[PDB]
Amino acid sequence: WKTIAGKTWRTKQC
Amino acid sequence: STNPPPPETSNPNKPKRQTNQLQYLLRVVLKTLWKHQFAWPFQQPVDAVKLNLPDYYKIIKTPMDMGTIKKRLENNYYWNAQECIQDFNTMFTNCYIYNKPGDDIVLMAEALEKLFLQKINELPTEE
Amino acid sequence: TNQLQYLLRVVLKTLWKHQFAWPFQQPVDAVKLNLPDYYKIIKTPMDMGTIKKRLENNYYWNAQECIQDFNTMFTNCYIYNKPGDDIVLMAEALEKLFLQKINEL
Ligand SMILES: [N]
Repeated sequence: WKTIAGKTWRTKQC
Repeated sequence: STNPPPPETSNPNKPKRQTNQLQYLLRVVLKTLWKHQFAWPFQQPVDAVKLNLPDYYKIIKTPMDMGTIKKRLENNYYWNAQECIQDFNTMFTNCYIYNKPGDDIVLMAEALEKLFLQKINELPTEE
Repeated sequence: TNQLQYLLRVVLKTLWKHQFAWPFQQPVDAVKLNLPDYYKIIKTPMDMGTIKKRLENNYYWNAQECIQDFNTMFTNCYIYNKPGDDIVLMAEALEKLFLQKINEL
C-alpha cells in the first residue's frame, strides 16, 4: 500500500 | 475491471525519421533491456486486470512499456532520440510513482534504468 | 491582460487537470498530512489553488510574477522532498508541461 498526499492505493507488491 | 487501449505505435500525422541514434536505441539499448531477466513485467502494457490493480489506471494516465517503444522504433515513430528516451523515462517514472521504494517491481525497474543509462552514455554521434 | 488571462484559462487549467496535480492544488496542510517539519523548512508556501486565486483576483502585475509563484511551488517541492521521490517526479511532470505552455506565451 502506498500513500501520496492523502490518496492511497494498492501497489504491485500487495 | 478493464484495461485501457494501449498507446499508439504509429501516427500518420507524426513525422517519421530514422537516424543512427534511433538505430542504436533499437539494436543496442532496447535489445539489452529486453533480454534482461527483470524485463518481463515491462514488456507488455501493465495488465491491471490480471494483477488485480483497479487503481493503476486511475493513477497512471500516460502508460508506457517496452513493447510500445519497440513497435514505435520499428515503425520509425520518433523524429529523434530524445522522444524515444522520453518514453523510457515515462516508463520508469510511472513505476516509481505508483509503487513503493523497495518493492520488487521498483528494484527491478531501478536495475533496468541503470543499464539503460549505461548505454545512453555511449549513444553514437548523429551522422 | 492577454498574458495574464492566458496563464489563468490555459496554463493553470491545463496543469490543474493533469494526473499528478492533486498534491499541488491546495496549500500543504502539514497538520493533516503529518509533516511537522514542513513549514519549518518551507518559508514561502505556494500552490495552484492560491495561484488560481491570484490570477482571477488581479494580484499580478505581469506574466513574469505569475511564473515566479509557479517556480516557487515547484521549488518548495524540490526543497522538502528527496530527488527521485515519487512526489518529486510528479512535480517534474507538471513543470515540464508548464515550461511547454510558457514557451508558447
Ligand atoms: N499486490
